[PDB]
Amino acid sequence: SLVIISTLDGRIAALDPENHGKKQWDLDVGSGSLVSSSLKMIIPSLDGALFQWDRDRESMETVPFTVESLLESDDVVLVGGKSLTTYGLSAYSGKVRYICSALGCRQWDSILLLQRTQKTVRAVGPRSGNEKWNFSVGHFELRYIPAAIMDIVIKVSVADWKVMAFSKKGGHLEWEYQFCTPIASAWLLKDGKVIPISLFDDTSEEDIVEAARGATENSVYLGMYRGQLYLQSS
Amino acid sequence: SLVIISTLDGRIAALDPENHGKKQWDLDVGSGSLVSSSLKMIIPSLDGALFQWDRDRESMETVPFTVESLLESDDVVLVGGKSLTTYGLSAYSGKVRYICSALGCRQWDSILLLQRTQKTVRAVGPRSGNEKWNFSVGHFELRYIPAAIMDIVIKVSVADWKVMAFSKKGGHLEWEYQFCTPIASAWLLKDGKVIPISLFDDTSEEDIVEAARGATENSVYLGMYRGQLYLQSS
Amino acid sequence: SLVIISTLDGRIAALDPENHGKKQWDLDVGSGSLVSSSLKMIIPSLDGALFQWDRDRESMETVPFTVESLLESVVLVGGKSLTTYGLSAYSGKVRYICSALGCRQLLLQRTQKTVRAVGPRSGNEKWNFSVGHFELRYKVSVADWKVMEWEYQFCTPIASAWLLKDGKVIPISIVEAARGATENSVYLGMYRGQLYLQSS
Amino acid sequence: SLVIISTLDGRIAALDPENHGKKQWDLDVGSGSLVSSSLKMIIPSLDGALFQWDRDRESMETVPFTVESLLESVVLVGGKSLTTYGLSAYSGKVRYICSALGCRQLLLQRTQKTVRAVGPRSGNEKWNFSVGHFELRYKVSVADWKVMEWEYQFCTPIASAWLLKDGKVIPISIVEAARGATENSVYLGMYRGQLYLQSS
Ligand SMILES: [W+6]
Ligand SMILES: [W+6]
Ligand SMILES: [W+6]
Ligand SMILES: [W+6]
Repeated sequence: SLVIISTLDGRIAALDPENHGKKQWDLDVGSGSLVSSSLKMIIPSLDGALFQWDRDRESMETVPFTVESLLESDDVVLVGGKSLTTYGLSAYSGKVRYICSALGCRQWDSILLLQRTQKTVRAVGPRSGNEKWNFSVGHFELRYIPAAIMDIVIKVSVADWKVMAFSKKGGHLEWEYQFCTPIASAWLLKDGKVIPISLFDDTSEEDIVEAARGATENSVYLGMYRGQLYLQSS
Repeated sequence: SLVIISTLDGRIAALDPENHGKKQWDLDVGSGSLVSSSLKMIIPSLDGALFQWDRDRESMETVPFTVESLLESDDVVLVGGKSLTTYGLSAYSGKVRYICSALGCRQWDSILLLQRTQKTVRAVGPRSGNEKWNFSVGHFELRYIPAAIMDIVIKVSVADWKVMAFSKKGGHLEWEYQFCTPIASAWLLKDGKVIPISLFDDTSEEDIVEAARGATENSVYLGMYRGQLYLQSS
Repeated sequence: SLVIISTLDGRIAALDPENHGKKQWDLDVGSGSLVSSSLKMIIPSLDGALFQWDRDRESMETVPFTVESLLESVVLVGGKSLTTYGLSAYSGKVRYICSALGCRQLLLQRTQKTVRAVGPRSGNEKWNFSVGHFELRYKVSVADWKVMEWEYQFCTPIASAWLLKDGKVIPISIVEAARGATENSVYLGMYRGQLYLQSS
Repeated sequence: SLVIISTLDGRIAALDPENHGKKQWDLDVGSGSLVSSSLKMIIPSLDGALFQWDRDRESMETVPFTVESLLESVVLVGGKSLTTYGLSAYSGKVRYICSALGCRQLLLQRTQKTVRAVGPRSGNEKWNFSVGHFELRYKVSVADWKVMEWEYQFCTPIASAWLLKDGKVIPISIVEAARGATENSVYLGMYRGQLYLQSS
């Protein structure tokens, strides 16, 4: 019945789409932020990809490595790993029912499944652990087991950190929520089914080339979060 | 000593960078064009990737398939394949010394290696070969076996189908060549070493975000060649 | 009900399991045999994977390359083919044969992989590998070359074997029992002229 | 010169090949054994690949999944670890141990893969798989559990075996000869408690 938003700080918000977008539960689990880096320059994507931004040539080129691909592996040594943990949430209210991971489950006793994937790669230089650098990305995947809702459409502005509800009868604003950190994901949970909300939407010969070029720029976001440059794309 | 340009018609030009960019050899081998398609809509990239352009949402999303990945494989059947043939050219003059492929070499008797890769996938619907659709991409890779030249820099304009030489002493135009078809690749062959020429170049806080966003749009080209929409990227 | 048999020379024979073993049809498609080679002896497979042998060492060990992953870059050429030959179930009669260039007007899907090293300056071949296997959707003794009331013999060694029935398609072939199963689970024969592995 | 031996319980012993076989050091790193499991019997490997067995069928056949490719999506959890434990060559003495969270202040690189199925509603584990192998850069009888003048016995079964010498690191272990090599080229033992495959 509600809306789930995954921000870059690694947190999960949940809004009741009627009337207010009034927050119904926040879930902060310490897990870090959704993207990290120590150390032209390399820009991590939310997926796990890295991109090389040459500042001298004004170019962005794909490095042929991933955080995972680096783990497959001169002078340095690669460490790190990929993890999958699932949080059994009680939608709604709250809450954590369990935290399931590789070494064990952590249960509380008393319908929303929330999986965090985390990929870390740390480059260390022998004969020591002085860490020459690292990259670490993460994201949430969501499942419920018991478009947009009728009367109201839900959109998401990446560059504005805003979720918004518009009436299909007027297009006008019904409610709005501003977040204090960049948005990485957004799901609309409705009548049992989980529905992913796109971050990239605009709606109301050599013509269609511009239309398709207009489309290709519309489908990439480059943001900054607490000093970390990252890259969202489709 | 010269410059090699691979166009979308599947041809290979070669220019003497001094003084003129005067063409020295054209190589037309029937092999088709560098990208083809029969049949929202799907846009092939030069690599082999496909992209889905939703015209209603003004969005470009990655399909999780490649021309090769489709071959790995309901109602339809996939056929096609990937081929690697090498043309032993005589740089310079001309020419073909041999054409080496899977089933055999085709020799002439009397220093430039030119490999064409070709990826085709055809979707056919049983019980017949009426071909529900197809995609076919190709590209050239170049090797010589016996930046830019001194005094002169070589650049390439994708959207203008132009190769250009500029003096390092003034930045001014030394010579220029206009092609009649979109450019897919460009190599600068100099003193034994083969040097790939980038298709994307411009040269002369929240600041660097725009600088890096300016960079990320600079590194993608969406063109059209004889009706076929394609996509160049880094 | 029909019995389709993929031989290791590239041709496809069909038998009637109606207490005959008689051949109703047999198809040769000029793509070559399922295994080819050239001039530390190494052995390929149906896949095609690659394996390295020496008679002094006790072992057979994987080479970190495949025919395919060699195409992804001495000069290497070749490629991969996916061709489906449409048959009418009984007595063959190819209806459509669609390859990469286009379709010519029970379907046998023929995969072929080929890599050859050639002299950069000359073009002269240094060595090669060609691997293929059949797939076609609508008890055999691999020791010798027979399918078994009734039996049937080849020329050439067997590669794959399916049994059609009613429309459905069926292919067929303490820790001691476990290890014993692993033993008789890989096959290494000869063709011609060359060692080949049939995996599992 | 040193002899480093990776046992199948996760610990690493070193022997002096100076006509002793004596243990100079031995390292246990709490990451678990190299193979774990849970409750059509299937068998994993060091990689870790997965294989399916039934005592009625003559065979051992690949399942189209790995511990890793199951992580890439009953509910599945777990992950993959890459940890390198820096040792001083003789007598161990771990200098640095860098995992994904950070480095704590001859290097053993420990890979671990883990997948477990859990009940969606409950969280209760349904089954799991854990696979690990050691790698560390700066004649053994796998039949029994010994390395051979002098010999040495384990508890537990052997997984990998290297021989250090002068600085360099060396690990060691008609068509009849070919097929014979393929035979004694895979190992299927028991631990504990579970069948495991050591590939090649
Ligand atoms: W480095
Ligand atoms: W379709
Ligand atoms: W060689
Ligand atoms: W099950």
